[PDB]
Amino acid sequence: HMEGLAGYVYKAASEGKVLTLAALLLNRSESDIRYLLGYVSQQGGQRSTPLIIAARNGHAKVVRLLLEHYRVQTQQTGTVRFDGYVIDGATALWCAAGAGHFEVVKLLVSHGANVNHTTVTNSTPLRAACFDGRLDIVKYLVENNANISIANKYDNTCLMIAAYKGHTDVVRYLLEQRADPNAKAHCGATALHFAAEAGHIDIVKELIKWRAAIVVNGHGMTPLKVAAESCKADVVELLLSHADCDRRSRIEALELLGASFANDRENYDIIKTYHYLYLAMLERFQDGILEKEVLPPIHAYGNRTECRNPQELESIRQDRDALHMEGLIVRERILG
Ligand SMILES: CC(C)(C)N1C(=O)c2ccc(C(=O)O)cc2C1=O
Repeated sequence: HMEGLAGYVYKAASEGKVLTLAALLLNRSESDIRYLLGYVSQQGGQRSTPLIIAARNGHAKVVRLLLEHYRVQTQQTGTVRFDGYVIDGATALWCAAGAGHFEVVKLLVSHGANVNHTTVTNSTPLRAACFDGRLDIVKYLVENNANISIANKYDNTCLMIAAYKGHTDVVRYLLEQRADPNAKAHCGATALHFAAEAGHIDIVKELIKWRAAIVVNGHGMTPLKVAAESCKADVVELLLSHADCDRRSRIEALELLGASFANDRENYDIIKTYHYLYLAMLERFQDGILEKEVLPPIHAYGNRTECRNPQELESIRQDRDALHMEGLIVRERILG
């Protein structure tokens, strides 16, 4: 019964106990040793191999011994648990990149591991490191020909996932490494959209610095409207100090931004509501004008109607409750 004996090998590899592992695979023939080291074991909800689990747990010593003396392939595929989620198609490399085991990653590429291996979802180990934000790994993977153009199943680039996760220092690195800033996911989204909605004011600036294009995401919105809808005012001012539409895109962002100050405790502030929405109306009433196409009074948000004139809006810096309903009403004109 060699079944459970390969488990003791799996435990010792995961446990990092190199001597316990070293001693298990000694007076064993090559028939045996190849089986025990390539055995796929189920740890509750995790199927891996002694190499994979040891690299997944940052056990450098154990990862060294398997590659040098015992010459175990790095092609080996497994399914590991991370973040609570389950990933399939992971090499010992990929687990080590996502976990941020710097020395272990170097160990595997040093001993010939595919740096552009694709998980089932087509996530390069480089993508993993760009989620975790280990610049050391990212600089190292790129320096070993890991291709930054490889994207996940949904055309989500390492640049995007980084601009999402706030990893400013790596977004600068990928851009310096000539990562295409105008990538588009199936969502029709760009690294800008991800950063705009997320409020990563620094990353937005870098994308700006790298002549990133203003795309309207595949489902209706520019990164200006996305940041306004996500109520990230910092990003909206920075983005508005560049181009847009004449007054359409610009008054939309302001109206929308003030309107998002009516929804959820993201900064649920009506003082910043009146501020941005009154600004927006001013930019409409200069000469003559930018007409307001106001939706009909409906049973839901009270039978109110959007303010058309600045005079109608000037009458509500007081009366808090009416301002709240205005946010809902306008958010319905610009979105629906
Ligand atoms: C969704 C994508 C594909 C970007 N993806 C990983 O491949 C991945 C690997 C490791 C972690 C972690 O946080 O440890 C998170 C992710 C993660 O979001």
